[PDB]
Amino acid sequence: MASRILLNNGAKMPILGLGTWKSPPGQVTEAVKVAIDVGYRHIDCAHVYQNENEVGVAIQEKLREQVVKREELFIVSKLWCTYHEKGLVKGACQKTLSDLKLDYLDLYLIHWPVGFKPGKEFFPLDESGNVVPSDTNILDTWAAMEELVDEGLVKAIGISNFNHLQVEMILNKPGLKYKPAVNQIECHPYLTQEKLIQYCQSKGIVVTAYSPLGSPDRPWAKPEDPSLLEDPRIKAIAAKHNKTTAQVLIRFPMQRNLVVIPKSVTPERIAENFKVFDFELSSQDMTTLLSYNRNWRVCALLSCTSHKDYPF
Ligand SMILES: NC(=O)c1ccc[n+]([C@@H]2O[C@H](COP(=O)([O-])OP(=O)(O)OC[C@H]3O[C@@H](n4cnc5c(N)ncnc54)[C@H](OP(=O)(O)O)[C@@H]3O)[C@@H](O)[C@H]2O)c1
Ligand SMILES: O=C(O)COc1cc(F)ccc1C(=S)NCc1ccc(Br)cc1F
Repeated sequence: MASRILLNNGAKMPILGLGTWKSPPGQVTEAVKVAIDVGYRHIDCAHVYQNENEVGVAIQEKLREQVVKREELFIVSKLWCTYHEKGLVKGACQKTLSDLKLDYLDLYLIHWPVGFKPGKEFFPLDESGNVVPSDTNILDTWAAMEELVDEGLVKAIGISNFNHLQVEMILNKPGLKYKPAVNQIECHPYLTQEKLIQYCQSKGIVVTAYSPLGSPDRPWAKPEDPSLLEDPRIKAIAAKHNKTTAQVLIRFPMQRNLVVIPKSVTPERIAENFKVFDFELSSQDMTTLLSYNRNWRVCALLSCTSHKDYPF
């Protein structure tokens, strides 16, 4: 299949991108250079990942080398929770643009549907360990996102980790100017997301699947947790197709009309992970992978669960 999906802003988005959460700053410049050299045209970034400067060094060097043109890249970043205030959104976006060495983003996402108290700390806590909210709601934050489109800073805006009702809230916003182009959510065989995906796709919102390999490097991993990459049932599908388990896990969301953003800093795996456009999972394979759903989430956070807009 086709390498790009059409968004509701009229632009095309590469269905495979490189994730950068947890990519060490001393390794991510080379990772992104290698990715672009082996064909990646989409990089998923975020201010909270603390490595955008180093991602940007790689992007800028590949543009300077003329390995790629800017118009051929699709660079995504995300507005962190401590910048859900009207007066802070532009500067947050501009800091990300500065760090990435860009004059526009292809897509800018509200990272989570929760706002936190502004300040230096990414997770401001009260003395009992609860996150300190902002009173700013998702609709006012969305209006601020829309302004970025109208100022030329970003080509598309979207959302991430929004539940059904939250997506609906944006779609139903009085005076809505731009619909979200994308909802980026966790999705893999243990968290298949059929309901939310159906909803978003029915509204013309493209879904991006994060943690498609189950995030084995997530900092809170525990022994006992399920492991996609080690699941013998998934290994068996991979062996049948003469592919790796990771390759199956990447191809799976692609065949659901999703965008997918596996992370690696390992050159061989970066290349591996891109070699997914030359085989097809059967419908039976797809349904079998869907059957592994256990509603198991990589990405949840106890400190934020009492926020009014916590999504899960
Ligand atoms: N919007 C959000 O809230 C949100 C949340 C989570 C993630 N994301 C985005 O989604 C991206 C992907 O999710 P993720 O980083 O959580 O995890 P992931 O992509 O599911 O898994 C990354 C892990 O898998 C390993 N790996 C990669 N390719 C492999 C292969 N071929 N064989 C074996 N192991 C392989 C990586 O190791 P090495 O790097 O050592 O090779 C790393 O430990 C993130 O980096 C971020 O860009 C967004
Ligand atoms: O968030 C990412 O992209 C990847 O994850 C992270 C990446 C970072 F650089 C720092 C924290 C996170 C955490 S802890 N994320 C989970 C999380 C954050 C906020 C809220 Br509301 C709920 C929640 F579940």
